[PDB]
Amino acid sequence: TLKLHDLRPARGSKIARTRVGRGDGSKGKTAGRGTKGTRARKQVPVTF
RNA sequence: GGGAUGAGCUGUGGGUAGGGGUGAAAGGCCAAUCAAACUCCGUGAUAGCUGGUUCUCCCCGAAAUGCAUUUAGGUGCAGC
Ligand SMILES: [Mg+2]
Ligand SMILES: [Mg+2]
Ligand SMILES: [Mg+2]
Ligand SMILES: [Mg+2]
Ligand SMILES: [Mg+2]
Ligand SMILES: [Mg+2]
Ligand SMILES: [Mg+2]
Ligand SMILES: [Mg+2]
Ligand SMILES: [Mg+2]
Ligand SMILES: [Mg+2]
Ligand SMILES: [Mg+2]
Ligand SMILES: [Mg+2]
Ligand SMILES: [Mg+2]
Ligand SMILES: [Mg+2]
Ligand SMILES: [Mg+2]
Ligand SMILES: [Mg+2]
Repeated sequence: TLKLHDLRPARGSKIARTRVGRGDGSKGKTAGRGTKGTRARKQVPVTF
């Protein structure tokens, strides 16, 4: 019989979350921003 | 070293409060703080600025140019 320990999601459905800013083997110190300007600490509006 | 019977010094009690007081006037002083005191709240103010951002390996891999800009250490779009 199928039990609660025989259930598993479809392959490709659940993928892993990207945890940013956790060392140099992943997205490192600046977490993908890189800059020193506006884009390093804030959002730029779309209308601007 | 100056004044040391005077526009003197001092004690006790009181009054004036923050764009307000008080000033023989230095922006002085208002509790070791003053070109607008302190405390709590709005509040986790905002900062094109400086700093910080934490385990791993595999594959690829730039740019520092153009144009516009209250723009020139910022950003949009193109290029990569
Ligand atoms: Mg979630
Ligand atoms: Mg580091
Ligand atoms: Mg940095
Ligand atoms: Mg940038
Ligand atoms: Mg003498
Ligand atoms: Mg004497
Ligand atoms: Mg004398
Ligand atoms: Mg005043
Ligand atoms: Mg003066
Ligand atoms: Mg004082
Ligand atoms: Mg003011
Ligand atoms: Mg508010
Ligand atoms: Mg801030
Ligand atoms: Mg290579
Ligand atoms: Mg520039
Ligand atoms: Mg761009």
